[PDB]
Amino acid sequence: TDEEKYRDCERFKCPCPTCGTENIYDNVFDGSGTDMEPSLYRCSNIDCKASPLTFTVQLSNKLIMDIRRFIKKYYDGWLICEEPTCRNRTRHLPLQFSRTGPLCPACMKATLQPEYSDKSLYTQLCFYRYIFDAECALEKLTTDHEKDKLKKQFFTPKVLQDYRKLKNTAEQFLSRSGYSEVNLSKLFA
Amino acid sequence: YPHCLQFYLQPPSENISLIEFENLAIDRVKLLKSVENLGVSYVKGTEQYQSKLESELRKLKFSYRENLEDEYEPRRRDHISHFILRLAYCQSEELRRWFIQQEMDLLRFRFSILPKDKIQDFLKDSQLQFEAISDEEKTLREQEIVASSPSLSGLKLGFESIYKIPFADALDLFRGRKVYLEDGFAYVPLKDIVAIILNEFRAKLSKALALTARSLPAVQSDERLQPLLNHLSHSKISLDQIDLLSTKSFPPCMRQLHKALRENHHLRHGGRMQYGLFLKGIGLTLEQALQFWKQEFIKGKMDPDKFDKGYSYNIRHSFGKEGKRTDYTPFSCLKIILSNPPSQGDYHGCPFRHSDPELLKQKLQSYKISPGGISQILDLVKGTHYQVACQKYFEMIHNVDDCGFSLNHPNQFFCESQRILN
Amino acid sequence: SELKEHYKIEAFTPLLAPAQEPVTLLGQIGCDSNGKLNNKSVILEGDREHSSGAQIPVDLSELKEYSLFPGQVVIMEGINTTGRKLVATKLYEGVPLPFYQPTEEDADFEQSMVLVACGPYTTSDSITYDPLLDLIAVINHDRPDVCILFGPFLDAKHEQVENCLLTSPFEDIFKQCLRTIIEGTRSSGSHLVFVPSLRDVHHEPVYPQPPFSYSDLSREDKKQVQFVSEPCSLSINGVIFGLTSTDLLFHLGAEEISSSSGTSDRFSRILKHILTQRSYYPLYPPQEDMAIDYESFYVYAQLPVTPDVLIIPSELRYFVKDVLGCVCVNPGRLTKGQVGGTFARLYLRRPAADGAERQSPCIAVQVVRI
DNA sequence: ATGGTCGTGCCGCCAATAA
Ligand code: SF4
Ligand SMILES: [Mg+2]
Ligand SMILES: [Zn+2]
Ligand SMILES: [Zn+2]
Repeated sequence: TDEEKYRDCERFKCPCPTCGTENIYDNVFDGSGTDMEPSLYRCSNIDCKASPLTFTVQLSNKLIMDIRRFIKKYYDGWLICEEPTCRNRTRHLPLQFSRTGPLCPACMKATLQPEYSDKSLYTQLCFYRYIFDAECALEKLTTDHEKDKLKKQFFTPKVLQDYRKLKNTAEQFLSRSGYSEVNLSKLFA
Repeated sequence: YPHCLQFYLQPPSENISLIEFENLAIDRVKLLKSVENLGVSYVKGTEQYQSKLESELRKLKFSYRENLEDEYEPRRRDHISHFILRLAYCQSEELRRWFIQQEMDLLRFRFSILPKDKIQDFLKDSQLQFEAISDEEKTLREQEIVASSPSLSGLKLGFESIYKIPFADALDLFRGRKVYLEDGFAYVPLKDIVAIILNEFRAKLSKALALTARSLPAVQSDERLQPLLNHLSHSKISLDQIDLLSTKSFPPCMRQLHKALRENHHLRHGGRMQYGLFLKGIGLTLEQALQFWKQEFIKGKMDPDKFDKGYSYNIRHSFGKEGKRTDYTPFSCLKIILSNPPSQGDYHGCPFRHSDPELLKQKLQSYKISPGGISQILDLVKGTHYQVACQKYFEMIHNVDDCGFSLNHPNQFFCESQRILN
Repeated sequence: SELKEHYKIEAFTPLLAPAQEPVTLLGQIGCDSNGKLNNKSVILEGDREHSSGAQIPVDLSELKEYSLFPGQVVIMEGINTTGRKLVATKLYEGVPLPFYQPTEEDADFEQSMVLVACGPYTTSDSITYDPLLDLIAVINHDRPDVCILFGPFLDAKHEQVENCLLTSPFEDIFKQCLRTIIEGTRSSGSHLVFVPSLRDVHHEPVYPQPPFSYSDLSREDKKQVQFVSEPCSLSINGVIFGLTSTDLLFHLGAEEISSSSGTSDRFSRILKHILTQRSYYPLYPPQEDMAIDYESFYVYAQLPVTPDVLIIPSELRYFVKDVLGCVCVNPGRLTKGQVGGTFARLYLRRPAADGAERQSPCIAVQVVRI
């Protein structure tokens, strides 16, 4: 499920441009039932009357820094020993390879594993894409009446445009650079 | 280039998205499955067979008659689909024959629809080295060919062209003295060339399938392709609703066992005994029990002989049809709690006892259990009060204040649940 | 293999093969820990064809002259008796690739100017971009021929960048930064070559970095504005300029050892090592914070020919020096915190083809502070 | 028409106790 897939993902944090209170974006909407309102509608601070939806520039900018931090962390290349007793962490990649993969230089019988697997990076990117994807957030509702009620009350064409702007900010990174591309030549030849 | 029929060689080199990767496999599986239905329910010559098969080929965007130039997309679709499906149906010997038979049938259909005159270029485009004869040559050898003809009635040498082939490639024909041989060259009617084309395609297809299977461990290393290589053959009381009961009436232990059987297509001995005896308890007989177990084990890519000589004896003995002929009572909940503790690779036992709270919490969560009920169940488990916790689970999933009974047997659980549900 | 053919070495030896007689080893220099490399901790990691990716420590006591950094591919002559340590006897000098061969068409051209500026284009506490403004003014007054602008146009270490206090997206900040130069250099009419830097926060953080994407270019602008990836080798009037935005001097000299320190030129030896390893970034492993994708590193980070002029900005002192018959220019940053930096201007013409072989087309270089 | 100890391949048989 979506909840269990994104459990290990780091939640997106962004200070409010007006009051400075840290906000929480873990899903498109917050709450349940009648009070299921978009997370970008109002600030987390009660006294704050500024709409975070207005500050789309700051949200996208902070998303930019967060994604850059994540991709640099992945390209750092940190490896960890699988053996609980060794726990060897090295930045230099040894050329001594076993059947499973790299061989630890401290202990001679173990396989080094990447600290940040590609699956984790792709899951984090998908979580960032999903938290601002209202198109799939509206079709998830089992009732069309509630979907229309929520669409006509807050999801104005400008609001939908801002949400699509965030989704396209994610999709610029998710579009060409990837992981979902499978080379048939390497698979067969 | 004749993209409407093609001997599948020269594997492609393009790259595609994974969504299209799965869509191509599922579409090819659907088409090849429907070829089975068309070939079984009908006969190979009716117009309805041709109409239905070509309509379905049109529906799934696949190549057909060559009279309309640029259908490059269906060509690419079929080319990628065959090679992507080669990886899956090459594992078990019960699936290789299924693949080959229906692919040969599809190629026969595609061959029968070539209009009349683009066949010659195709024969050269598939590395076959065949030839035709002009009208004067046909008239020169007319009597010789009709004399050399098979039991085909009549001397009338119709408009069907006569093909010229190296003799070694016509082994199935000149062995029976049914063709004409001259200067080391065989002359054949157009009707019989289909047999040799399919026979020569079959050997290459089988060789390609074999050479892919042994170099397929290298491809399992990819973690994104595991679902595809293993789930292309996946998917009073009757068989066609038990899954529903798994969500509705079963206790968490037996529901866990059913989920394990559905997913892993196998179970260890303790789970086998426990689930089988409970499944007898609900009311199944021997025939459908054997049906259920064999259906659940064949999906594990094992042939029926292994199941029949391995597990059928134990399954029959469970009901009391061999040995002393003793019929057994389903396990009491106390022995489930206390006897035969589970280990790694095993899924049997009582979840409320053997499973740690750090896993029992999400076990309750995945079953739409309210957080207050979750906390109460955790408190009861910490107090070693298991039966009342299972009763509370029953009340919460049944939306009643009190169940009205004391639980000591999962069969009692199921009977009480079905008392109100039905 | 290239060094084996150059030095006429008969064959190589595996690292793990013992040998009493002196033997030649092929491998890569590296360190045995995560700390700073020292002469005691130098190890050689062999090739997979010969040594099957083995590693052995080396002893530099019996070596007269050496200069080693991690990631350098050399041929090491020495003794390995016990099979676990190699003692040096002689270290082979790197052989640079031959210079580009000029064509007859390239010798018919006239005087050419190459102005070079490197980021940042603003002071470390303000966003007025005044260094960019007077750089554009200098460009307009100079009337040069080529204008090569390196990053970071939007520095990833500028304090307002990471505090997300701005009111405009860095994507749009890119457009106003572009149109600044675009409408500032229309009267000059000089060609503009914008090369990105790894510190460009708004762009994709991959080394090598793709050329910038920009669509708001008029027909006149497209004839004057050219987008080139980073790094790249661009031929300007028949002269191969090596354009790179990475502080390769700080990449290399910060983690390199040497045998002589009294009278030796540092920047020259790092430049020679860069020119002899036939790659844009020989360093392996790199430092903590810079992302490289190795798949395209083999196909987009090598020397086709030895470039005639190297443009290598650095945080260190500006310097223009002739190493291995090649003029390497380091104008540094245009702005250095709260104190101004430097830019450069170069003359280039093609002299007569005949002569004493080597003849530097770029006779004159001048680095001037903005 | 010497003793015992060890492993490998074929078969059949068993547990269970509410309501
Ligand atoms: S208490 Fe008994 S019936 Fe309930 S889950 Fe545990 S074993 Fe099953
Ligand atoms: Mg068994
Ligand atoms: Zn606020
Ligand atoms: Zn280890």
